[PDB]
Amino acid sequence: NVSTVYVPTETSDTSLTVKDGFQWRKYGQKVTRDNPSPRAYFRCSFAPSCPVKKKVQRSAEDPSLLVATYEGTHNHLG
DNA sequence: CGCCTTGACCAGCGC
DNA sequence: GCGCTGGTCAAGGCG
Ligand SMILES: [Zn+2]
Repeated sequence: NVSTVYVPTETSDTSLTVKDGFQWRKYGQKVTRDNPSPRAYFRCSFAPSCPVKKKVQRSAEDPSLLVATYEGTHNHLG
């Protein structure tokens, strides 16, 4: 259902942008008590017809990876 | 227009 | 009840 994706990214790209075939609207960004890097919160470009939610944050275990986390599935292709 | 920012809002969950 | 934590709002700008 809610999948997870680890993406190698240079540590200078601090945008937390993960290209994944969809476009997204950013609705927040917060630091969490276990990772001193920010977590970005997105929703699908097809919201609210689409329920997919998105989180991107740099892995605390491997700083060379971003972690992208999704919730739900789309109803489109674009 | 629409997206990003950022601090404020929230609620729920463990005591 | 209550402090904490992540998740979300919604206002102020800006390409
Ligand atoms: Zn979608």
